[PDB]
Amino acid sequence: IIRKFEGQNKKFIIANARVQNCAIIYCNDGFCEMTGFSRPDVMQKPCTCDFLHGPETKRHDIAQIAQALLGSEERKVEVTYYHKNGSTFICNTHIIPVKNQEGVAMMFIINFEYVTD
Amino acid sequence: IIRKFEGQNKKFIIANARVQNCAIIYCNDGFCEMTGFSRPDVMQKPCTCDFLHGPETKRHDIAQIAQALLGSEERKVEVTYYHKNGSTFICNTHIIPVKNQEGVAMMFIINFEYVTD
Repeated sequence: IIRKFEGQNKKFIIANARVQNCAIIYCNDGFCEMTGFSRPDVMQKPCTCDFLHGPETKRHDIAQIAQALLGSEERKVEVTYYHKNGSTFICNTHIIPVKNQEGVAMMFIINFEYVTD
Repeated sequence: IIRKFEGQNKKFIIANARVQNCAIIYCNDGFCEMTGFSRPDVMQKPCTCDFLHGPETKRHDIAQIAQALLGSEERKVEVTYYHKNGSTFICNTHIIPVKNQEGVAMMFIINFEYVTD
C-alpha cells in the first residue's frame, strides 16, 4: 500500500505505532502540498496530526480517529481540517494499521483524501 | 508490501531515498532478531546496512546492492553478511524502490531472506 499511495500521488504519512507518541517517520510531498505544512514541521509529530485541527474540527471526529489508532483498527473518518493558511478542508482520514503476524500494530499508514464541499 | 512483510514476520527495513545517506527510518523486530543488531544500533544508518559487512562479504555483491539503490532499481542480490556475533549467514537482499508517479524513488523497502548453506 505504500507503493500504491506514493505511486498515485496520494497524500499520506507513516507513523511508528510502537512509540508512545505515534511519531510520524515519513510524510510524502502530496501531504505537505495539500496541508501547506513543510516536512520539517510534520516529522516526528504525533500521527493524529493535531497541527491540522482548528475551531471547526469536531471533537467526535478527532475522538474516532484517535480511537482507531488506540485500538489498532482500520477506519475511515470524515473530518474538517485546516490548511496552514487557516482555510478549512474536508478530509476522509483512512487509518491503516500495519500488524506483525501476532496481530500487533508496528506502523500506521494514514491516507488523507480531500473531499470537495 | 510493508503489510505483507510485517504480516509474514519477514525481516526488513524502510529507508528514506530522498536524503543523501539513505537513512533507515524503520527496522522490524525480525531484522534485529536475525542480525543480532539492536534497533538503536540500526536506526538512521545507511540503507546499505554496512554494519552487516565483514571479511567474506564480496565487493562485487556490495557493489550490486549499492548500484540498485543508486539507480532506483528493484534487484535481488545474494550476499554473505555477518551476525553481530561474527558468524556468517547467506542472504538474499531484495531492494524495492517506492516511487512517486513521476518515477522518483521516495523510499526503499529492503527485505533480507536467510539462505541455508
